[PDB]
Amino acid sequence: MRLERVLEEARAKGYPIEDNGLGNLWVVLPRERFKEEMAHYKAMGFNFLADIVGLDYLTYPDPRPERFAVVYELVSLPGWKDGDGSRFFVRVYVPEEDPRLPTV
Amino acid sequence: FFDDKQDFLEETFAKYPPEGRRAAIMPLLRRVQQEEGWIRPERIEEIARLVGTTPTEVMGVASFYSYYQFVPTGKYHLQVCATLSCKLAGAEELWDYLTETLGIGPGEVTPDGLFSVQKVECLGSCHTAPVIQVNDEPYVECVTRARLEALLAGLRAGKRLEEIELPGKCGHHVHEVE
Amino acid sequence: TGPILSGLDPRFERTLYAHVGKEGSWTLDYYLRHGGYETAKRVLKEKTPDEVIEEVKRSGLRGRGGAGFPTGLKWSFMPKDDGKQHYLICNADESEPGSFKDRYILEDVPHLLIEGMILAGYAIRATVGYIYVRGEYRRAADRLEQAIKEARARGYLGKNLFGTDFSFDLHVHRGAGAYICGEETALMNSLEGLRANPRLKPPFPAQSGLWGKPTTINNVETLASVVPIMERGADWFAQMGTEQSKGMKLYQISGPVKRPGVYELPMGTTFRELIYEWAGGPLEPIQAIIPGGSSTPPLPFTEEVLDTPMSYEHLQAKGSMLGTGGVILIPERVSMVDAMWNLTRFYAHESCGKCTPCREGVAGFMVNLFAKIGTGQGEEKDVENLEALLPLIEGRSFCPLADAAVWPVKGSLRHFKDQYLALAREKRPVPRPSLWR
Amino acid sequence: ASSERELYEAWVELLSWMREYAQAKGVRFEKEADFPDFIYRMERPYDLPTTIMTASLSDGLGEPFLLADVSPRHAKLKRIGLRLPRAHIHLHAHYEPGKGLVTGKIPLTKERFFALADRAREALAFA
Amino acid sequence: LERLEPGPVRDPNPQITPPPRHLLETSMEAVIYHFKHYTEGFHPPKGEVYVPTESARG
Amino acid sequence: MVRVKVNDRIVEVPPGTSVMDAVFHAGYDVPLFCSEKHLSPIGACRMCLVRIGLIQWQPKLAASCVTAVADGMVVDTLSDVVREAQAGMVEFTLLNHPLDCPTCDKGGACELQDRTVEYGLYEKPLELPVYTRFEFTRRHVDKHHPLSPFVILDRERCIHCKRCVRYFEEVPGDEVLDFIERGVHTFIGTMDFGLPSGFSGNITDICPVGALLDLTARFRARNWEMEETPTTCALCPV
Ligand code: SF4
Ligand code: SF4
Ligand code: FES
Ligand code: FES
Repeated sequence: MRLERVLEEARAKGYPIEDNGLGNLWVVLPRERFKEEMAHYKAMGFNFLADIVGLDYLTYPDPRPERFAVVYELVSLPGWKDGDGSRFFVRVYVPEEDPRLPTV
Repeated sequence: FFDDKQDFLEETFAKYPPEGRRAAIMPLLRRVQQEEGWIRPERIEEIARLVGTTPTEVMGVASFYSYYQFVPTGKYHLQVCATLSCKLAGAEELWDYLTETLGIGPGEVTPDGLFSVQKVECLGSCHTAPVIQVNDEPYVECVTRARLEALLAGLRAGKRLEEIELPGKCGHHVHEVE
Repeated sequence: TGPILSGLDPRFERTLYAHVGKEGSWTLDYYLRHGGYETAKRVLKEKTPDEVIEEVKRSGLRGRGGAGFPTGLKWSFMPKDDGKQHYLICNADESEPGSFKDRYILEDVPHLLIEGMILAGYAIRATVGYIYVRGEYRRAADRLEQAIKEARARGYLGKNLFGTDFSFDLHVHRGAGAYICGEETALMNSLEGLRANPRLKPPFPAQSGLWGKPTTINNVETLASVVPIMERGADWFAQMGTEQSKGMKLYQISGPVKRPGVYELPMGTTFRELIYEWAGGPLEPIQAIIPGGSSTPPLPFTEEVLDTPMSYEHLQAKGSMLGTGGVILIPERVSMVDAMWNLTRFYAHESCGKCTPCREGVAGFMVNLFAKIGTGQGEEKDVENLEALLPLIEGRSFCPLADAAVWPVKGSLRHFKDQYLALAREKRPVPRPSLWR
Repeated sequence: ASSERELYEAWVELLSWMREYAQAKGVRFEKEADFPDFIYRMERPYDLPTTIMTASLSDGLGEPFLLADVSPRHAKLKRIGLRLPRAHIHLHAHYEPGKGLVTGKIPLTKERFFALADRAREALAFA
Repeated sequence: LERLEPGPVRDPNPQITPPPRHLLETSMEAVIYHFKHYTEGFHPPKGEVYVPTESARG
Repeated sequence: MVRVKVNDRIVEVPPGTSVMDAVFHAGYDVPLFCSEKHLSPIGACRMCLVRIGLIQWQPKLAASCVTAVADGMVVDTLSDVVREAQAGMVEFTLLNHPLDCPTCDKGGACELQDRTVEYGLYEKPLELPVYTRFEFTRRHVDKHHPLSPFVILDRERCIHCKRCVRYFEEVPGDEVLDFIERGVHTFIGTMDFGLPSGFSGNITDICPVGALLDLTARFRARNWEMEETPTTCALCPV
């Protein structure tokens, strides 16, 4: 729900929105715009950055935009005085050539 | 074998294209069938050689048909119609009776060796049921235990089928049962 | 009375029983003394093959041997003019209970057929014809062989036939039995010398047959019907039988009826008429009658059913189809089950196997179901099973026999189901009446 | 039901004969199969009087002229079958209570079986 | 303990579950699936998945 | 080229071609047993039966593989009815297929096996499984018959792979085998008794069951365990 004001935004910014029928969601971003976007989220009341899973798609039986892909899991702890349980992933495909990305 | 009766081949080969040869196999078999009452391996191999084909081929082909044979089969091959119409006409009971009469089971030949048995599929003589044929020599129509045994006893006495004749009668092309 | 009628007609006349059962009709000259050859002589000299096609094409002549594909159209699949001769193959094997119609024709009036086949031959531009007779009818093969020597003697065969360089020649070919030897592609193996395996069918024998050369195969009845056609005209043909099913047909009957056999009747006569009036009525309580062939759906003994015309197109309207005209009358003295049991014990023997689904499926499974049930070891479950097995077979086969083999049992489970459910659930052996008639 | 038992006992019997003939003529025997239900039996009750599901007599070429198979324990339609290669001869032994073991309906005896065998052996004589 | 009573202990879809071993004795299809399961092991479909849970350790 | 749509994807693929191949090009699939690479099909397996729209739907499921292609054609493969049927045919196939898996050395290469598990499964979410409707005793026939100094034959393996018999015709054009008895009584054999053809052994590979195996490595290893080392022959100048 905290999520939703992110979602309309994401849609507005045209970011592709992955969804598994298991109700897991990724948001496909470029590298550049990430940091700030993600800044805005914490501000928007995102409690808890749970994960960073680095992905190697060296060999995959389908095409992907990039070989290296990061994925953040952000969460809103509802058991905290703020939060809604709003948990979602952000995926960001990553050039192999530059293994860079601004921290969080 | 028919290297004495090659004429029969010439007769049959004329019926076929030069390369249409395999057809003849069927006549050759049936010829052997008549004369020896079944088919010894060597014959089939021989036919094979004649037609130049592989034995194996010919074997399968042979094995594709009720008619052909490969064992000592008693002299009067009683080919009992067992199918539906006839079954309804008590070919069932007939087949019971026969088998118990000779005693010997199916696939057996009487120790005398005058009687081979086989149930068989429709003889398309349903109207004149229950019918049996002894070899391919005309149909033994609407037999009853009497008609049957009269025939049997005649055969049993070393006669031929057109020497012992059946009590009762049957209709012609249209049959009548009573 | 009026035209395009069937039933009882003063103006109906048998022709294929006008001289069957009358002896010496294996004398060519006897045959001559009741027409023929004249009619060929004319035809060759009168009309093109195409034209006599058109004649039959108006006759509406349908297939036979359980077929009903208009033979006109069947010629429409022919090429004509391709530098390759063609072949006329007589499907002179039939074998299946209740089925036996062609038999006496072969036995008693060879020279007829041969004329029809000369006619037909010319029509499909085939200079040689094979008659493929089941090798179980011996008389017929004798009588035919004799006839071809006869015709050949008088120069009705050879390469000139009337000085006409239509060259026409025959051979007889004695079988070794099995239904499947009839199958149009299978036969081609059999004859060409190779065990049956039905071949590819988007190639039709029609468009390319035996060693590439396109053949036409016809049933004896069909072939015989050419002579009446050429003799007496298509209008005259249409004058007999229904619009739907034109001409007469060699209807047959079997089962407990006073006179069973072949009754050459116009087409559209009802069952009632045939069964009572002609065949001589029943003798015994009938459960059902299996109308035509035997592959046809059996339909219970019912008045409204009997009053249906025996035809291609109204048994159609009773959801069935017409077989070879080989009715079987089935008493309830025996159990219907036992009929279908026996039936599938026939089919299972005679499996092509090429229909794989039906090799393992029917000839392995289906049969065994019956056996278990009617010993009195059945359960409802099994029948349900059995029922459910059927569509899995039904659609699809490499020869349409399986699908035909379900149809009787299919029908019997549509109607008489109850009987099965009874005997099975109660683990009860089938009754056995003494079948000594 | 318990038909089963006498059948099994008969199956052994028949088998015994098959061996006897085998030794008698010196003709080749080979056991073909054993029960599935022996393999995958693994603590569940086994009590079959032999272990042998299928066995055959061969010409001496590894080609049988006679095959002989029993039905498995819980495999319905319990019968014993024979079949002669290249003969299309398929024999269905039933058991009939109050009689014994019957060939169609005719009781089997050893001699019957021998006769079948000799005609097989000698006729088909593939080697 | 209150909520405890008899029941099957795993999913009875034998496609996805290895079958009971008291049935190898019986059907071929069993045998096939059994064999297969313990050799190759199934193919789940393509996907990523995550479930959050509370362990003892967090 | 011919305009095909298999279900959700379209392909060009020139004419005279089999539906089947376009199916596999399209990334759609079917069980397959009779026809094979480098060999003229037959209809026999009947596994390639689909339904097709062109837009109606056939009343009888044609073996797609056998049929040619058509422009504007629709091919339906994800059909519920297909899947059911597949299972069906599978079951039918399995009816006499003798239980021998552990000692089956077709094994990992029992493609048949793999199709079974792929396409099979009873029609019923289940709360209780089914396995069969069959329960009668199986056929028992021929086994342990050495067919050759290199090749052991245990007959009841064969599914009526007609492949080898076919091979002999197609490939060498030298024949040595044949089906024997008819219907269910049938079975393939030789009457050469040891096949003097110079090409023979390929049939081992072709055998889509384990009927024809290399005796020399019978009971010596298991299919999966082997390292299958692609490499080059030199034993003939080919
Ligand atoms: S052929 Fe295949 S399914 Fe059969 S036992 Fe061998 S590996 Fe198993
Ligand atoms: S031995 Fe194998 S390849 Fe040959 S027909 Fe049988 S299953 Fe097919
Ligand atoms: S059912 Fe016996 S001759 Fe037809
Ligand atoms: S691949 Fe078998 S029917 Fe086509």
